[PDB]
Amino acid sequence: ELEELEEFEFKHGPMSLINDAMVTRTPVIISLRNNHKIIARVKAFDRHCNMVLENVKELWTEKKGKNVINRERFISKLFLRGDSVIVVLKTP
Amino acid sequence: PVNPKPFLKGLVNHRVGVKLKFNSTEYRGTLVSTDNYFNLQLNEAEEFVAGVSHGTLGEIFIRCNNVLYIREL
Amino acid sequence: MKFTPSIVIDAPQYYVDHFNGKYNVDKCVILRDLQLETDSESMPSSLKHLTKPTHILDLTNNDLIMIPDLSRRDDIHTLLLGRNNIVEVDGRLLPMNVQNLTLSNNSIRRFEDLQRLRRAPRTLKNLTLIGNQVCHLANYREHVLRLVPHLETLDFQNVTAEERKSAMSF
Amino acid sequence: RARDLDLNEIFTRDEQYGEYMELEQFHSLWLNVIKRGDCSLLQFLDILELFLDDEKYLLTPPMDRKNDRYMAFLLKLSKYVETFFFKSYALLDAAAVENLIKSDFEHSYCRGSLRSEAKGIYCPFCSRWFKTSSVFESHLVGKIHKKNESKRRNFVYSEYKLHRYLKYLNDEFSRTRSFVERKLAFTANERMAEMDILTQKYEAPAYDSTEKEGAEQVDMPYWLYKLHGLDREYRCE
Amino acid sequence: VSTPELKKYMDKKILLNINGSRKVAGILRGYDIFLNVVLDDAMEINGEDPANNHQLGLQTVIRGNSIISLEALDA
Amino acid sequence: MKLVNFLKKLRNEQVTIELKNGTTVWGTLQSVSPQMNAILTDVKLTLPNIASLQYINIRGNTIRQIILPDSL
Amino acid sequence: ELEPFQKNFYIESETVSSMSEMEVEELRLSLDNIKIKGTGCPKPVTKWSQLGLSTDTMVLITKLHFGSLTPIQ
Amino acid sequence: LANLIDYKLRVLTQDGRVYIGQLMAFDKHMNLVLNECIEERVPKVEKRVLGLTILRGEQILSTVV
Amino acid sequence: NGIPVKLLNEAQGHIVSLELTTGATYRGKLVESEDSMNVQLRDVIATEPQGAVTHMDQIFVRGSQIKFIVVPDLLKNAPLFK
Amino acid sequence: MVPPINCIFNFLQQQTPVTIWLFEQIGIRIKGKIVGFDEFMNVVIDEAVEIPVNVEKGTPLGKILLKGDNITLITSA
Amino acid sequence: NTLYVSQLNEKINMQRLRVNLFLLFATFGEVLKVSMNFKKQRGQAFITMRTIDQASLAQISLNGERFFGKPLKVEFSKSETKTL
Amino acid sequence: IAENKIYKFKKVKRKRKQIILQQHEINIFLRDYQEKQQTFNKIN
RNA sequence: AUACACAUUUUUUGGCAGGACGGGAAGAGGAGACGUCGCGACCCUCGCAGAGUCGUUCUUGACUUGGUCGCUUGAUGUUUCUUCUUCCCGUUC
Repeated sequence: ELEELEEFEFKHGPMSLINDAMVTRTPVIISLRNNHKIIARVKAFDRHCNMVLENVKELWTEKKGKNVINRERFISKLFLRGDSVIVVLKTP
Repeated sequence: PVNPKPFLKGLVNHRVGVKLKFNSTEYRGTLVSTDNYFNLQLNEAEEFVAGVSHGTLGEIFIRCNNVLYIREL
Repeated sequence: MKFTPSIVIDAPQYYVDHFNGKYNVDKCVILRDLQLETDSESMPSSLKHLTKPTHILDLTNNDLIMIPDLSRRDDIHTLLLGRNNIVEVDGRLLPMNVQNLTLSNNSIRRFEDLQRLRRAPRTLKNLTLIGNQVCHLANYREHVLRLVPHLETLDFQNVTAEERKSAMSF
Repeated sequence: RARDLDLNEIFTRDEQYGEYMELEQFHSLWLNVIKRGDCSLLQFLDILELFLDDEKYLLTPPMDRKNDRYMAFLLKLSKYVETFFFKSYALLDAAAVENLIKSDFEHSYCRGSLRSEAKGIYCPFCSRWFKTSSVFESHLVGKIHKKNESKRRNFVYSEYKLHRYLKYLNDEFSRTRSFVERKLAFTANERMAEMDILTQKYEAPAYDSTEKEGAEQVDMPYWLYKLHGLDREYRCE
Repeated sequence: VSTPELKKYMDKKILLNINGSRKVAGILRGYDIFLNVVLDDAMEINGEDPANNHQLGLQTVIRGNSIISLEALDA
Repeated sequence: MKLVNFLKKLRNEQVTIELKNGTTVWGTLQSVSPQMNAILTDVKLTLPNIASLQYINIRGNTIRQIILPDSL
Repeated sequence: ELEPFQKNFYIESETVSSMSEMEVEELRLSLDNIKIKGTGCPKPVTKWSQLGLSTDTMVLITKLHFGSLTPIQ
Repeated sequence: LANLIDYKLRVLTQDGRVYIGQLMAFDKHMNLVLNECIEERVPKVEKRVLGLTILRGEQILSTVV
Repeated sequence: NGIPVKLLNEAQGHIVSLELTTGATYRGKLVESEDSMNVQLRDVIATEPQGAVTHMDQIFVRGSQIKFIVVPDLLKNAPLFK
Repeated sequence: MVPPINCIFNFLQQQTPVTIWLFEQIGIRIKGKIVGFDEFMNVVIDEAVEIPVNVEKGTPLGKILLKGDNITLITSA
Repeated sequence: NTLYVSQLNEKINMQRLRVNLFLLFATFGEVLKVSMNFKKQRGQAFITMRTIDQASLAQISLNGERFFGKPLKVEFSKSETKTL
Repeated sequence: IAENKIYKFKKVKRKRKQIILQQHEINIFLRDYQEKQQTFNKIN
C-alpha cells in the first residue's frame, strides 16, 4: 500500500512536471546552482531530482574584458545530481 | 493549530509568489500543487529578478530547498 | 650492474623515516627512490621508470663517476650520494626543488668542478662535501659560499653573514 | 629492443587499436561550437561525411567557413584525424604521405582544382567563383586574395588535410558510425556487456599463454533389454 | 536522537557565536534534541561596539543548526 | 527507480564528471558507491593544467554531474 | 496474477524510419514480393546494422550467416 | 576504500587545502583518521605537520593514492 | 557507531586541537565528546584566522561546525590497527 | 528554562510581533505574527515585513510561509 | 641497532637536526628512525638502523665527527628501540 | 590475403592488438635501420 | 559439504558573484601591525630513555598524569593605504 501512495503522490504533486516530461519526451530547461542552464529531454528522474538527460544543450554566461557573452555546448548523454537543480521549467 | 501545510493547501489554486533564499529570483504564478517535502509547482509563472519582470516562464517546478518563503498575491 | 627499469620495479620500496615517499629499484642491483645502496651503480640512467614518486634517493655505496643523466624529476628533494667516486657534476642538473645534496666521501678535486652547483636555483639549501679532496684546498668554504650562496648549511655548518662578507671581500 | 613499447599509451579504449575513432568528444566541442543542442551524435557524423566529398565540405559547409569557433574546431579535429591515421598505420612512410598531400595542395588545390561548367573556378581562400581561368589568375595577385591566403592559410590547409585523411579512412569512419548506431540500439544490459568487451580487449595481453606456434595448414530394442531382465543387474558369484 | 548534555550549562550566562559572524550573550534557558536553545536576557553584540537587549525577560530562541559555538562566562 | 543503481552499472566506463566546485574529472569508473562515491582509475583531473592520477575516489555529494558516452 | 514483462526490444534505425510508405512498398516488392497482412507492421530492414545488435553478436553472426539478409529476415 | 587502508593518501578538503597522511580508518560518513598527516596549501610552501587527525566526511572532496 | 567516533571518545581527558568551519583554532583539554561530535573543552587557547589569540575557560562547539581535530599520538598504538 | 518549541508556542498564543534572523543574511530580517508552525519549524507569519537594515525600511508581504531552514534566531518585538 | 649520539649543537632546530642526521648516517645503511622521540635536542639523538653491521660501522667511522661545529660522541644504546 | 598465407602454408589469424603492436615494433626497427644506413653512408 | 542512507551534527549543499621570461646586485623618482615555524649564539641547560608504579611469567593486562635574543637585509598568511635604466647568470626561438 505504501509504495502505491508514494507513486500516486509523486504523480499528482509538483513532480508531475518531470513525470510529464519523461512520458511526452518533451524538452525542459533546468536552472542550476552553477548559474548554468540545461535544456534537454528527460530520460529518467529520481526523488532527489537526479536525472538522465538526452540531447543536452547547456547555456551559460561569461564575462570578459568587454561585453558579457553567452556560451553554450551540446552534451548528448548527461547524468545530473539532484541538488544542483534550482528550478525545472516545462514550456511549449 | 493552523499549520503551514493546511495554509499551503488552502493556498493551492491561487496566485502566489515565492522568494528564494538567493532573492535573485522570485516566482509569481498559480499554485498548482505542493508535496510533503514542500517542493513547489507553479503555472503561468513570471520571474521577478531585482523586483523587475524577467519574463514569463509558464509551468515551473521549484526545488523545496531553494524556497525562502511563499506569499499569496 | 646497470641501473635498468627491470631493477627499478622491485627494490625494498617504502617511506623514509622522514615520511619522505619513494619506490625503490632492485631486480638484482642498483636502486632508486629509497635505498640505492651497495649494488655497484656505474652510471645513473633509466630514472624515467621512477615516474616521479620519490622524495629521496639514497645512492650511497655505488661506483658512480659523475652526476648526469637525470630525467626531469619534480618530486626529488634529497640525494644521498655518499661513498661513490663522483669526479664531476653535470651542470644542467636543474631538478627543480633539489633541496639537499650529500656528496660525502667522493672524489671531487677542483673548486671549478663545484661550479655546476650554482645552477640549483634557490632550492639547494643543504650540501655536504665533507670527505672530498677539494675540501683541503685553500679557501674552500668561502669559495663554495660565493659560488652557491643558495646554500644555507654547508658541511652541516651554517653559512653565516660573516663568512658571506669575507667571501665577498675575496 | 622495444620491451617498453605500449599501445595503450597511443590508443584510447574507444579506438580499439584502430578499429574505431572516438568522435564523441568532438561532438561535445564541435556540437557546442553551434551554441545549441539540436545536434545529435549521428547528425554530427552526418556533418563529418561532408568531408568525404571533394566539394561538399567547401560548398555546403555546416557553418560559415569564416567563423572563428568553427575554424578552431576544424583545426583540432583535423589534427586528431591525421594523428589517428598515422597512428593506425605505422608501417607506411609518414613523410611520404605528408609530402604527397602537400604537393597536391600546392599544385592542384590552390590552382583552381575545383571547376564548375557554370560558375567556373572556386577559391578556398576567398570562397568565391570566377568566370574564366584568366580572371582567376589575375585575382591570385589581388590585395584581397593576398590578405586571405595570408591569414587563412593554415586553416585552409588543415581543412584539406581533414578531407584527404578522412577519405583514406573511409572504412574506419563507416565502421565507427556503425558502432554508434549499434550501441545506440542496445538495451542497458547489452550496452554494459559490450563495454565490458571493449574494456577486456583494451587491457589484455597482446600474446596469450595459450597461442599456437607452427600450426600451419597447406595450400534400439528399448523395452526388450529391460524385459530381458536388465532392469536389475544380475551377478554370478 | 541524542540529547546534548547541556545540563551543566543550564542557568549560566554564555556567549554564543553564530553563523554570519554574529555573537549574542544570554543565560541558557532550555534546549532540545535539535540543539535549539532558549536564551534569557539575550543581548546582541553588533559588529560596531554597542549591544542591544533583545530579550531581557521575553527570551529568544536560537536554532541549533546556526549555533557555531558556545562559551561559558561563568565556571 | 534509484538512479544510483544505474551508476552502479557503469563500472569500466570512461566518463567526464563535472563537480559542484567546478572541477573537471576524466576517467574510467572502477565502481561507484551507493553514496554515489565514485572510484575511478586512469584519471586526468582539472581543478579550476591537468594532474594525472592512478586512482581517484570522490565523495558523492560533491558530484555536480557525470557525462557518459553517447554509445551507452 | 501474472508477472509483467517486456516484448518490444526494437529501436527503428533513423535511416529506416526516414523511409516513406511508397519506399516501403517498393522495398517489399523488390524483396521477392513480400506480402503482409495485419495492422502496424514495422518497415523491413536491409542491413544487420539497422537492428542495433552488439559488436560481439555482429561478429558472431557474420560467421553465422553469410551475405545479404533474406526477404524473410 | 578498504584497499586504501594504511596507505599514504592525499585528501582534498572543501576549502581547497590539501592534507596528506596515512589512512588508518574510515566510517560511514567518510570521517577519516589520518596518521602523521601534514598540510600543504599552495602547491613545497606553507606545509605544516599536524600529526594524527580526524577529518569529517562532510568536508572531504576527494582522495588519491 | 563510527570507529573514529570510538577513537574520539578515547581522546577524552587529553589535549586536542580543533579547527572549526570558520577557521578558528581551539586547543585545550577535551572534557567530553558526544556521538554527534559535539565537544566540551577546557582551558582553551584560541587562535583566529587574523592571528589574534584569546584564552577561555569552558567552550562547547557543535559537531557539525568542526572541520577537523588533532588528538595526541598516544592513541595511535591501538586498538584501531585491526 | 523551557524548550524552544514551547517558547514558539507561547509566541503563538501571545500573538506577539516576531523578528526572525535568517541564515547567513545580516542585511534583511523578517517580522510579523506567528499564526502557526510545524515540526520542521516552517512558520505561517501574518502581516510579515522584510526589514533591510542597510533608519530601516521594509516591504509589506502579508501572509507568509517561511521555511524553517532560514531561521537563525526567532525573537519578539 | 640503535646508536646514542650526544655532544651536538642543540641550537639547530629539531627537524633540520633529524634530516641532517638521517642524511649523514644513510651512508652506512638504511636508518629506520623517522624522528627523535626524546624532543630535548642537546645532542641526545638515537639513530635506529635496520641491520646491526651498519650501526657498528657508523659507530666506528663517525666517532668525533665535526657535525654543526661539534665533534659528536657516539655509543651503543643501553636498551633496544621500541620499533626494533 | 584471405587465407593469410605467403606461399603454401596458411598461417593462424592474429587479433588486432598484436598486429598493431608488431607493426609499431617493426616501425622502430625500420627507424634503427634508417639511422644505421645513414651513419654508414657518412662513413663509406 | 549444505527495508532504508532529500527536513537542523556529516552524502542530496546557503550557495553564487638580436628578441622575450625569471632571479640577484647597484642608482634615480614597496613598506606599517598582528600573529605563526626557521640561520647564528655571547646563552640557558648536562644527560639512554609517551612516562611512572604493580600482578604474573620469560613477555604482557590493570591503574594514574627547544625557551630567550638578534637576521648583520630567515620563511608565511589575514589586513589598509599608494616604475624606469645598467651589469651578470639560466631557458626558448
